[PDB]
Amino acid sequence: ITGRPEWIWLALGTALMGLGTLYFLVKGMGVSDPDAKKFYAITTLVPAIAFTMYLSMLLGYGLTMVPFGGEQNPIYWARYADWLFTTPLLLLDLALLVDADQGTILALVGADGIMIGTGLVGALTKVYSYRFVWWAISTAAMLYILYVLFFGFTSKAESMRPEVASTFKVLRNVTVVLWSAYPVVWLIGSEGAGIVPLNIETLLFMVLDVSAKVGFGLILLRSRAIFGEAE
Amino acid sequence: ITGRPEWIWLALGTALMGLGTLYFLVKGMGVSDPDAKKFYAITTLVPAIAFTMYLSMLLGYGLTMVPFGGEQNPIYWARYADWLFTTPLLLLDLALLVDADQGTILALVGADGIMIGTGLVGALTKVYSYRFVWWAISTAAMLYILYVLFFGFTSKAESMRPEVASTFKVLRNVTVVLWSAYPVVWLIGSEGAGIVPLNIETLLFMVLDVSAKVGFGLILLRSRAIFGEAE
Amino acid sequence: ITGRPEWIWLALGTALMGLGTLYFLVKGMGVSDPDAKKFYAITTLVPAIAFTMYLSMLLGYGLTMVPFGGEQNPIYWARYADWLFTTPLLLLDLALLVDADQGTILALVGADGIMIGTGLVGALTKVYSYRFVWWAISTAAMLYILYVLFFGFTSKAESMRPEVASTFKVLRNVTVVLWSAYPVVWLIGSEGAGIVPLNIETLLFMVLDVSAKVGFGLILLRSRAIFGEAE
Ligand SMILES: CC(C)CCC[C@@H](C)CCC[C@@H](C)CCC[C@@H](C)CCOC[C@@H](CO)OCC[C@H](C)CCC[C@H](C)CCC[C@H](C)CCCC(C)C
Ligand SMILES: CC(C)CCC[C@@H](C)CCC[C@@H](C)CCC[C@@H](C)CCOC[C@@H](CO)OCC[C@H](C)CCC[C@H](C)CCC[C@H](C)CCCC(C)C
Ligand SMILES: CC(C)CCC[C@@H](C)CCC[C@@H](C)CCC[C@@H](C)CCOC[C@@H](CO)OCC[C@H](C)CCC[C@H](C)CCC[C@H](C)CCCC(C)C
Ligand SMILES: *C/C=C(C)/C=C/C=C(C)/C=C/C1=C(C)CCCC1(C)C
Ligand SMILES: *C/C=C(C)/C=C/C=C(C)/C=C/C1=C(C)CCCC1(C)C
Ligand SMILES: *C/C=C(C)/C=C/C=C(C)/C=C/C1=C(C)CCCC1(C)C
Ligand SMILES: CCCCCCCCCCCCCCC
Ligand SMILES: CCCCCCCCCCCCCCC
Ligand SMILES: CCCCCCCCCCCCCCC
Ligand SMILES: CCCCCCCCCCCCCCC
Ligand SMILES: CCCCCCCCCCCCCCC
Ligand SMILES: CCCCCCCCCCCCCCC
Ligand SMILES: CCCCCCCCCCCCCC
Ligand SMILES: CCCCCCCCCCCCCC
Ligand SMILES: CCCCCCCCCCCCC
Ligand SMILES: CCCCCCCCCCCCC
Ligand SMILES: CCCCCCCCCCCCC
Ligand SMILES: CCCCCCCCCCC
Ligand SMILES: CCCCCCCCCCC
Ligand SMILES: CCCCCCCCCCC
Ligand SMILES: CCCCCCCCCC
Ligand SMILES: CCCCCCCCCC
Ligand SMILES: CCCCCCCCCC
Ligand SMILES: CCCCCCCCC
Ligand SMILES: CCCCCCCCC
Ligand SMILES: CCCCCCCCC
Ligand SMILES: CCCCCCCC
Ligand SMILES: CCCCCCCC
Ligand SMILES: CCCCCCCC
Ligand SMILES: CCCCCCCC
Ligand SMILES: CCCCCCCC
Ligand SMILES: CCCCCCCC
Ligand SMILES: CCCCCCCC
Repeated sequence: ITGRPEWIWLALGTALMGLGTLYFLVKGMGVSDPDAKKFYAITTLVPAIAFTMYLSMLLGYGLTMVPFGGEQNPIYWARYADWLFTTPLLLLDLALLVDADQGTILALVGADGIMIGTGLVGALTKVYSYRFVWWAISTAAMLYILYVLFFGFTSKAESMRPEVASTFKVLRNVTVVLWSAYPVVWLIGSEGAGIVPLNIETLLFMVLDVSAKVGFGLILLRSRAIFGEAE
Repeated sequence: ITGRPEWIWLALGTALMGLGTLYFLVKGMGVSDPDAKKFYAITTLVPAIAFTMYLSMLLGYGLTMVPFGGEQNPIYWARYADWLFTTPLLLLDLALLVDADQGTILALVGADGIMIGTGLVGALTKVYSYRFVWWAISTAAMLYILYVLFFGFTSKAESMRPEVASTFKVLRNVTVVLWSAYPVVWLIGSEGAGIVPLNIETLLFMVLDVSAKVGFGLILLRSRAIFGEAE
Repeated sequence: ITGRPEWIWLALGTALMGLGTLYFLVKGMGVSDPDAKKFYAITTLVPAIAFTMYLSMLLGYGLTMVPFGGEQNPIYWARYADWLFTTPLLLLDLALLVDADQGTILALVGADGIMIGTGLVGALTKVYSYRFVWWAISTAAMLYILYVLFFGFTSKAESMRPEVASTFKVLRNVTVVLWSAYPVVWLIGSEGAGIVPLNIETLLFMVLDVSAKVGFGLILLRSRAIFGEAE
């Protein structure tokens, strides 16, 4: 484990995702509202999945070597197995908050799968220049997601209860800022141009992951928007 | 790229799926009917997924070598990753058109997963004679799907609006004819008996894919069956 | 095939899953109740999936070698591909029986995915002591599932029709007893401590699989709880 300088950030990430999972699990014990139960189930699964994948990276299972640039490059593939399941769950939290229609939910989840799937292909591609073709396709899929979150959901939240509109607006802004950083870290990190070393890259993804999952969840599950209007 | 004679058909397929995706995306911009939005989302995702997998084959990522018959045989595995997601989406288009019940939808999607999954196992199997055992199981799963589309959905469409009944009947006939060709191309192509060479096999799958996805989508999204009855 | 002593139990399992699939398929022909169709579709898919994965193990495709303990250990990875899809389908049978809320269904299916996913990682892990870390995480996920089936569903079934309450109680008890045996067989078998040899381990999993899928299905599909109350 300790033979890799980035191990400290993988261990911290593992701990923070595990602690986040347990807090949400305990906090959700005393909840019977069927609407609130939906948000607790979605939001608790997110850091639980991330916990297992951070642990796999810490123990060395989620790491492979990819030859490109005449070098064997360490690629943590477990990140994409994490994101494949956690990013659509996070979008479902937002879509259920605004009572989005089914067709829009399917478009979001499908574009998200394309985003993560093409990012994985780009991470494992051995022809250096082709890695950035996949990065560009994946980034186009992300821009579609961000467009929908702004010019489809925002207008839908305003016609909703005030507390669900204000909570959505906050979580929307958090998501757009944090998610946009991921393609940048990829491009300048060891998967892309190799400007930033792997140990610093790992620290950046850990800060982003914890903020986008645990921080996101703390804002959502403390809001009254997750409960139905009741007397 | 150009070192493979089949590259021209992979490049054409990539272009036609990309163009198809963009047309459906633009055409769906001016749509607010929640029913129509469902069909546009399903139908636009189909060629978008196929685009990415054709590109992976063009660039050489979606290709592996499988030893059988005393030879290293080029097997494009990316086809099955495509079909795993696009064939159930196409069946969902048909099932939603006739307002199929949930139990029937689950049976269709499950049989479809078995069809594609066993076809993938057959494509990667190293014992030559066993490849055709998997082909037979996969073909049995397809025949179940075709039976349901005829002796379960057809009777349901007649009790529906006339425009949804006539549109379903057309898309049903297109699907049964085109899908039935796939097991035949597999059997006589490089995955099976090896009668037809890979470059011709690739041309045939490209014609079938574009027809079953883009051609299918053009018929559906030009129909009024996708809109609810409104004044 | 016959070069492996466990082949006899893989062949028996294949036959019993295939026969089970055909019986459920025939029995479900004469069913039009939309509620009953749901249970028949879920319950017939379970042994059909298991059939294909037992066949892959029989023919040698679903087997790999994992080095640990200074030895190349035969690991049947196809079991986890089976369980990944069949265990959530079995939980869906139970959840639909008691009309569970959506949030609870998602929590069950998500915990089940974590259970199977971490068990697969543990089966393929090359550092011997780490294999049991994954076993423990997977077992914690199972205990969560069992808790929900007892202290969330049981109370919900009592407020239901008497026949659905008594049928659920029976299937609940069958599930908790049979599922609990799996982590024990893993721990003492070739994936874990290696006390029980592989051929005996394979026999035990076959008895458990057939009972948990075909036996489970025979109890459910003979009950009147799967039909709506009708005159
Ligand atoms: C509606 C939305 C959900 C739609 C989703 C969008 C999606 C279509 C976007 C594209 C996804 C696609 C790129 C997934 C590729 C997975 C692949 C990286 C797995 C590893 O295989 C890659 C190479 C080794 O580098 O295999 C070496 C050769 C091996 C012999 C490969 C044989 C196994 C194949 C991988 C079998 C295909 C399985 C499916 C891809 C499983 C789904 C994985 C997940 C990442 C989507
Ligand atoms: C309700 C419906 C959706 C049900 C679906 C029906 C489905 C059950 C039908 C059978 C599907 C099954 C054959 C999928 C097999 C995937 C497999 C080809 C992936 C590549 O692995 C094959 C060998 C190399 O040749 O791995 C070499 C050895 C490696 C060490 C393998 C270890 C990884 C395992 C593959 C882990 C299992 C992952 C799941 C199979 C992922 C789903 C893939 C998709 C193709 C279903
Ligand atoms: C809501 C719920 C459904 C959530 C589900 C819970 C889930 C997150 C729990 C953890 C699942 C995770 C451990 C799955 C790992 C699959 C992995 C074993 C496949 C084989 O790859 C392992 C190594 C060889 O040993 O690959 C060698 C290196 C290769 C180069 C690997 C590159 C391919 C990657 C495997 C791509 C990721 C694909 C996804 C993991 C596909 C889903 C598989 C299924 C088992 C979940
Ligand atoms: C909890 C994890 C989250 C919210 C991860 C989000 C990840 C992304 C938005 C990743 C995007 C990428 C691109 C847009 C292209 C480059 C490759 C990716 C996958 C890093
Ligand atoms: C857009 C792609 C489509 C509609 C693909 C359809 C593919 C099939 C219907 C494939 C069927 C197969 C068999 C029936 C057995 C032989 C292997 C397959 C997977 C080619
Ligand atoms: C039809 C198959 C069924 C119902 C299989 C159930 C399997 C389990 C409940 C497996 C549980 C495991 C653990 C709890 C940890 C050890 C590894 C597993 C996956 C065997
Ligand atoms: C979206 C965030 C990207 C900003 C990356 C900042 C990295 C600064 C760290 C110093 C770079 C290390 C280079 C010298 C080793
Ligand atoms: C009462 C609110 C705080 C509860 C404690 C939460 C502990 C989980 C770890 C959170 C750290 C990361 C927060 C986002 C920066
Ligand atoms: C379902 C369509 C299958 C028909 C295949 C027709 C192939 C004819 C092309 C000529 C065969 C090439 C053999 C000589 C190289
Ligand atoms: C107005 C209808 C035609 C629009 C142009 C569609 C261009 C997408 C490519 C379609 C070619 C394949 C059609 C099926 C044979
Ligand atoms: C949950 C069931 C686990 C019980 C396992 C009993 C196995 C007894 C078979 C004899 C053990 C073989 C050891 C000598 C070869
Ligand atoms: C009339 C009920 C029996 C029908 C025959 C079922 C045959 C399928 C194989 C069942 C054997 C396994 C039963 C569970 C132990
Ligand atoms: C194995 C991959 C299957 C999933 C394909 C994605 C489409 C799923 C459609 C689900 C239809 C709704 C069923 C109720
Ligand atoms: C990782 C594979 C999980 C999918 C298994 C297929 C069954 C899914 C059941 C979904 C139940 C409906 C939830 C609302
Ligand atoms: C185009 C939709 C408007 C909202 C999206 C904001 C774009 C942020 C740019 C992200 C940069 C990634 C490289
Ligand atoms: C048996 C259901 C009737 C409709 C299915 C038509 C069968 C077409 C044969 C396809 C040939 C594939 C080898
Ligand atoms: C803790 C929830 C109560 C019901 C679960 C029964 C636990 C059975 C123990 C299984 C042993 C697996 C190692
Ligand atoms: C080795 C660098 C080659 C540059 C390729 C950049 C491709 C980016 C595509 C974005 C449209
Ligand atoms: C090398 C050819 C061996 C023939 C096997 C055919 C199997 C087909 C099974 C269809 C029932
Ligand atoms: C080689 C045996 C090492 C023992 C590790 C046991 C780990 C079990 C963790 C359960 C909390
Ligand atoms: C609940 C605390 C979980 C912390 C265990 C993971 C941290 C790795 C320490 C080496
Ligand atoms: C929108 C046009 C997309 C065409 C790019 C793919 C074709 C491959 C050319 C080499
Ligand atoms: C319907 C009977 C299915 C039996 C075939 C599988 C058994 C393997 C025999 C070698
Ligand atoms: C993106 C930063 C999240 C901050 C988490 C703190 C929330 C406390 C209510
Ligand atoms: C299967 C052939 C499809 C033909 C596509 C043309 C549709 C234009 C309305
Ligand atoms: C767990 C044992 C199941 C027994 C199956 C027999 C059911 C006949 C109704
Ligand atoms: C009005 C809410 C502002 C939230 C933005 C937070 C950016 C990290
Ligand atoms: C909408 C604000 C985008 C912020 C992008 C930050 C990328 C590091
Ligand atoms: C009555 C519609 C006929 C459609 C069949 C088209 C076959 C390619
Ligand atoms: C229902 C007509 C089937 C046509 C099969 C064509 C196979 C090449
Ligand atoms: C295995 C075939 C079953 C025969 C019919 C059983 C009575 C519905
Ligand atoms: C009251 C029903 C008892 C069922 C338990 C069966 C254990 C195999
Ligand atoms: C609730 C009874 C548990 C039985 C466990 C059996 C494990 C072999």
